[PDB]
Amino acid sequence: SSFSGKYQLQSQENFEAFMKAIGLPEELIQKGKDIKGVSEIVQNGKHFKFTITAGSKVIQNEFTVGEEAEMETMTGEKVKTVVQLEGDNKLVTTFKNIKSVTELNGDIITNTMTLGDIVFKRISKRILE
Amino acid sequence: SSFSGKYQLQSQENFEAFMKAIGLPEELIQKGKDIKGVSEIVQNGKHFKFTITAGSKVIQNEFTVGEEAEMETMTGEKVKTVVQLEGDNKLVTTFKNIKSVTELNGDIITNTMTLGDIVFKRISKRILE
Ligand SMILES: CCCCCCCCCCCCCCCC(=O)O
Ligand SMILES: CCCCCCCCCCCCCCCC(=O)O
Repeated sequence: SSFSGKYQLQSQENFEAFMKAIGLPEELIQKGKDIKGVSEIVQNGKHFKFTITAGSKVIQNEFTVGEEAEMETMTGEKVKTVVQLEGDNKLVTTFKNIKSVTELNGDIITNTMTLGDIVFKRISKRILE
Repeated sequence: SSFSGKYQLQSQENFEAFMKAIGLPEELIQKGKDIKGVSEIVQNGKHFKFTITAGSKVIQNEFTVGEEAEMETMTGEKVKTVVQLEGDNKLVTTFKNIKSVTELNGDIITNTMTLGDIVFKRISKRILE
């Protein structure tokens, strides 16, 4: 019912391949590929504040689902997109050629980002605090 | 008397002044000044693994107290220095013209970085898992 929490990355697939596909330099990719950090979500109804840690970067995005917002991506580009909430537990959007699904089941968020033939999947676990 | 844990940044003083002094790009200073993320320490005796979130960056460093190590700073520069343990609860190091003190007080960690007339102070709180 609520996405709010601090989430410890547990495992991911295709980090290097995804970051390569979107144009990040290999030297940066190798520096961040094995970090497993903590991302935070604060949900208040349709409103979300994301503090995402991915690789060597921290990105802070804010959006209300259903409203167009400017979201910073891993390339530094700020993309205009709308994130929708399907049910109470799935956040979906598309930007550039990437389909993103953020799904909360119990305490586990599965984030699946699909770019052509690359499925970049992150599994994180809510720190029960 | 263990530093180990995950710590959420609670407050900080003089981020912008310190980051300017070390020459961080202004765009990174403005993006990162309000981010309050989670850093992690793993301590094994004198050996420490740090996953530090500072501004928009994640930095992973690894060293042993009393032995010279190579550490990545906030600018990405590599520096060679020795980290000492002071008074059994403070990690202290001096690299270039910076003195860093990382002090443990129960669930609170205070990182104080002094550069000339600038004292960059971070106060973080242990996440109870
Ligand atoms: C426009 C969206 C921002 C894209 C930033 C890409 C970095 C990976 C995105 C995954 C974060 C989704 C939240 C779940 C927690 C996590 O996996 O860290
Ligand atoms: C080797 C020098 C450290 C790298 C430079 C990072 C600048 C900020 C350092 C924060 C100290 C991290 C340790 C305690 C946790 C925290 O305060 O987040």
